[PDB]
Amino acid sequence: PYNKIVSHLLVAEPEKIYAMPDPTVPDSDIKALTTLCDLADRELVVIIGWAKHIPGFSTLSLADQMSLLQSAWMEILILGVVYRSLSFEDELVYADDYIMDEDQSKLAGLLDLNNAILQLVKKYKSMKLEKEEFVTLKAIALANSDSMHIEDVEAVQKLQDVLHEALQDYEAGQHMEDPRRAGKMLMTLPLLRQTSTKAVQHFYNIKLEGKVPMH
Amino acid sequence: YNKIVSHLLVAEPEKIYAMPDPTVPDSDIKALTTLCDLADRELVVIIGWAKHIPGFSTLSLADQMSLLQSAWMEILILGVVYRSLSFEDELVYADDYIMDEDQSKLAGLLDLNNAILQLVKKYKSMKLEKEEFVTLKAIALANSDSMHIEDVEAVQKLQDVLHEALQDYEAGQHMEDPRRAGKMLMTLPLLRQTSTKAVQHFYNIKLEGKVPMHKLF
Ligand SMILES: CC/C(=C(/CC)c1ccc(O)cc1)c1ccc(O)cc1
Ligand SMILES: CC/C(=C(/CC)c1ccc(O)cc1)c1ccc(O)cc1
Repeated sequence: PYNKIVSHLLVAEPEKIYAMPDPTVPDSDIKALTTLCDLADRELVVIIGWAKHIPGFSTLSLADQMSLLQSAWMEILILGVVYRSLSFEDELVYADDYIMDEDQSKLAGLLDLNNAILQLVKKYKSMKLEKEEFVTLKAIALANSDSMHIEDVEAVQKLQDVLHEALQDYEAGQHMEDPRRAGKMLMTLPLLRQTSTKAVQHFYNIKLEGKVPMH
Repeated sequence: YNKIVSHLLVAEPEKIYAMPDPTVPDSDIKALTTLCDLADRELVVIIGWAKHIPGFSTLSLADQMSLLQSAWMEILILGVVYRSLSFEDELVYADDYIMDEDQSKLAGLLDLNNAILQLVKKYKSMKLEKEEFVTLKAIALANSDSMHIEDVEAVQKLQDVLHEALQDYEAGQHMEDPRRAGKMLMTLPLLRQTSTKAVQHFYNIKLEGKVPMHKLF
């Protein structure tokens, strides 16, 4: 018997989402990037519904809800990719039907970024990150996104406390062998934030270059 | 009482002053020039401070420089933040160089300084103590995530030694909040984010050659 928040978060996990790359269209960076952006777009739609399932989130004002999502969507997407890539080696599982190896990365111009994301994967691998910890870290990442536009700081901190508490309690009961596992999990957040920032900046140097824009 | 924390306390370098020059009329170039020179001198002191962190100088000199290379700005920023806790909407880069909103606009540092203040705000609300400050500073260095680390295991060991010290300190001094250590650790992402913005601003200024950069250049 362990944490109810954690079990609930496991139950609230979105069903698999597919990239669905178009076979008819020949491989090319514009293709890969176009595919990754459509996938992300569809995942973002899902993240909004998913967020309603987070204990303590729906009680925030709509403005604060949007501010948190706006600041943490990339961290949430990246964590997902990372968790799906744990049983793999030097490959990123953006989706079951879209797994990127080194060559597919070079061919898309995502070598640097994908290598940075692989660094997150590596750290979580060594720790043997569990699905329970993964879902709790996603919610924590959302609550701890540090938006400068928050209207109700106290309420946001309460969301953080509730999820932080769930993690600490889960670790206390399932990993008594390492009394600092909760802390180690929290210490992975800086790299997540850092990697998300590099991804966002990348998504701009291309949306910008007229890569696959209109935006 | 905690040994690691006590040691970090006495290992604190003493104050470094900015020493702004009056023969020079205030401008943006003056502010940037001043801040860069201040950072340069703080960096010399930081390198020596790191050698006193338990298990640090014992790492390969490569790993040693790797952690510093990835964490120097976070360490600089945490200092400014800590020194600014007692103030309001002001940044104490040094006792003789306190920047308010007006000065930030003049140096073209309004957005960066506002971001740094966001960090001050969080720590002010938590009532960050000196003991927690020095410990987080050491943790920021050890948890800097350099992509060049040779001995990962040893670096993780260093993180664990500092983390245990923080966890132990919070258990004794703050049994009132059984989650204080975790909350301290949760401020690290904002520290990384703000430092990244600082570094980006810094290298853009260099790229633009906006500041008369010596140093052998
Ligand atoms: C790194 C690819 C990516 C994105 C986000 C749309 C991207 C696309 C193009 C770029 O130039 C940079 C990042 C992404 C897609 C789905 C996820 O679950 C997580 C990340
Ligand atoms: C944010 C100003 C700054 C720097 C350090 C070089 C700076 C200067 C000019 C820039 O364009 C960007 C950053 C700094 C100085 C002392 C500290 O303890 C911490 C940070």
